[PDB]
Amino acid sequence: QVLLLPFPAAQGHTNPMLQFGRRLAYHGLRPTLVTTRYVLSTTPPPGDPFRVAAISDGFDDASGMAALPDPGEYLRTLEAHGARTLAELLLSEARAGRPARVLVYDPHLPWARRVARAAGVATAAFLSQPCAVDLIYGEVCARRLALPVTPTDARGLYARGVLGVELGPDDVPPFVAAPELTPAFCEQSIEQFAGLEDDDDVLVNSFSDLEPKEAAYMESTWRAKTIGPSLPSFYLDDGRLRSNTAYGFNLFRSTVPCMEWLDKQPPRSVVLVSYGTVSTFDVAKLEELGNGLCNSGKPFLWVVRSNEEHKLSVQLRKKCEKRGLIVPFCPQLEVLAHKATGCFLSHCGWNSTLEAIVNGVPLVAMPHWADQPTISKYVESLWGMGVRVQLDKSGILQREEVERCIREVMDGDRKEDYRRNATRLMKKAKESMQEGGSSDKNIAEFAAKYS
Ligand SMILES: O=c1ccn([C@@H]2O[C@H](COP(=O)(O)OP(=O)(O)O)[C@@H](O)[C@H]2O)c(=O)[nH]1
Repeated sequence: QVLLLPFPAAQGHTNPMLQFGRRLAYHGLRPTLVTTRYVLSTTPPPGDPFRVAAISDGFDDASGMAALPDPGEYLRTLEAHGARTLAELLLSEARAGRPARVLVYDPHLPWARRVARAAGVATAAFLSQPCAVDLIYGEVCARRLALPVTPTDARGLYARGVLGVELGPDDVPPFVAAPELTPAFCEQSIEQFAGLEDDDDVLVNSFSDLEPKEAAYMESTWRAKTIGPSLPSFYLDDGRLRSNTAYGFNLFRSTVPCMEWLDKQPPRSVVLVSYGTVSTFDVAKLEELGNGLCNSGKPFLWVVRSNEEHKLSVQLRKKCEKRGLIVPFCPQLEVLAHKATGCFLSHCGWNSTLEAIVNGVPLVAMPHWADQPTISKYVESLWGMGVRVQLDKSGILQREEVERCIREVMDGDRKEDYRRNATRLMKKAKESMQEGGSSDKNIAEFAAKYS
């Protein structure tokens, strides 16, 4: 009855959409996760309260995206077989007494919108990036803003009280500030907003107290309602869903344990390190990162993915045994909530950021692309909960800067500010998702409307 369509295999898009579905279920709606037959065949299903329903990207027996390395050429294949299979599913379900009351869809998949509207199924866009990045892409689609987006473009927005911070050249979203480096990602980011005004609902995974100017603008401009942070209820100290304590659809397996190692560590001492589930680091970059961690002297929990750890030398991996632990995946929210954890050296993907916020953990920001540079700027200025690594003239992260930023957040004069500010945002985040808060209300309205 409620269909959920995250960009398949995108952990950063699947996690919040599923958490949003859990809230819907709490309000009596029945959610269904819609993903590829491949992903469904390699990942155990979320479980109650979710049904599962499979579409196809063409490659039902093999990771479509390793087989089809070019970004542009994956999307076309997904769009082709997806749109076909999606429309099949709608009719099947309707002709089974289970029509779709609404399709909640990742707007990185604009063809979902088309297939649905053709069946007269209501649509709700699910934006899983911060308002501040969303509205910038938005202003480009609306041709209110001209490619390339510049710090001056951004300063106008700030002057008009739409952006709460002034974006510099390294803070504007790369995908539209330098579209040349990533032409496919550029149009995908802008396409999101084409046909959005024609959606029954627009939903953004954020909360208003976090981005008050940007969320005000997104609501008035695109009808976007904040429904986040869309994380398990437990971490929001929300007891309505007692058993909602972990994301239920991990696309990566946790081989090596870390929780018992974390127990042994002293309070507020561990650096969590992760650049997420999408980005890749080359050999030299892993070396600077790892040595920066060792030189910092702090204990650290370093997430180096299975499909990355081959780029990790034996020599460096042994050097990290003294004070660190290296794992392919960790229960990141559980880690962030742990007493031992002192800060989070993170690429600042939006879920990682919201997960740090909801646990009051200060950040060392090492962004690469997409929304991460903008998020990093917010972490550093307006939110004041951490610092961003400075890259040198060649764009290289050096081990000295890694150690410097860690010591700065953990031991510097401002260490209590970063913590205070993080705790400050933590309380507003929890408030917005608890019964009666601003995101909680938006979620209840949405559910009321389709029940
Ligand atoms: O070891 C890990 C690393 C990743 N995550 C989860 O994966 C998501 C990553 O999303 P994000 O937007 O932060 O980065 P992305 O991987 O999409 O670039 C977050 O919810 C993390 O909690 C996790 O559970 N364990």
